[PDB]
Amino acid sequence: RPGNFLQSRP
Amino acid sequence: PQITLWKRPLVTIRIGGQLKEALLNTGADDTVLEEMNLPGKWKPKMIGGIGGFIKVRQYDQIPVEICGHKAIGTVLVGPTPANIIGRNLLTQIGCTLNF
Amino acid sequence: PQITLWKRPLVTIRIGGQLKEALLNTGADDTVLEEMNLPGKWKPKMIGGIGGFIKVRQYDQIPVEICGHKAIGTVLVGPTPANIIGRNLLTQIGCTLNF
Repeated sequence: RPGNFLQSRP
Repeated sequence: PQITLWKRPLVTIRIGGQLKEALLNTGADDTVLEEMNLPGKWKPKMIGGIGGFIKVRQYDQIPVEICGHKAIGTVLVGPTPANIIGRNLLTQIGCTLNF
Repeated sequence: PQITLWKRPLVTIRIGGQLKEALLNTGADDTVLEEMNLPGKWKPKMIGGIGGFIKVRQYDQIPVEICGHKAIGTVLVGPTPANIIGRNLLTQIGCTLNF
């Protein structure tokens, strides 16, 4: 299941 | 408030006059919400995650209330699996990590 | 200590006799480290987030020191774009979000 919401801009 | 992490740090936010649930995410540079309509113009942008990149719509200068705290900033809307409040808005409400 | 969020919350961690920079991520349920050859048995697993899913190897009961704070738990290893310390270990070091 979706559980790691790392996020960043290019 | 002080939030422990035994459970996902979810909170209620109000955006575009509507209420939604989002996760306070220190691992995200930006704030990304699932598909929804927001007033104003938007520009196409791409962001990266743990599994790759996705295309999103960028809305600027949007007022967002997070647990009663006011913030005005950039909000990205797209196919994210969950609504996340990133560092761009967490800094506005004065959020810090402590241990 | 108190970590502000103007920049990505990176900290040094010690795992398997190595020192690495990892991101404190309240938006991650698990801890995921970039590919590394750790000894011991493991189990295949799929984890997801923005962009999709990636395949990782799951190791249990691995000692990990975070900024001098000892912890021990499950560690996932795979092609992640960044070392991520999730809630499974953040709760162990008494980390909280405050605003």
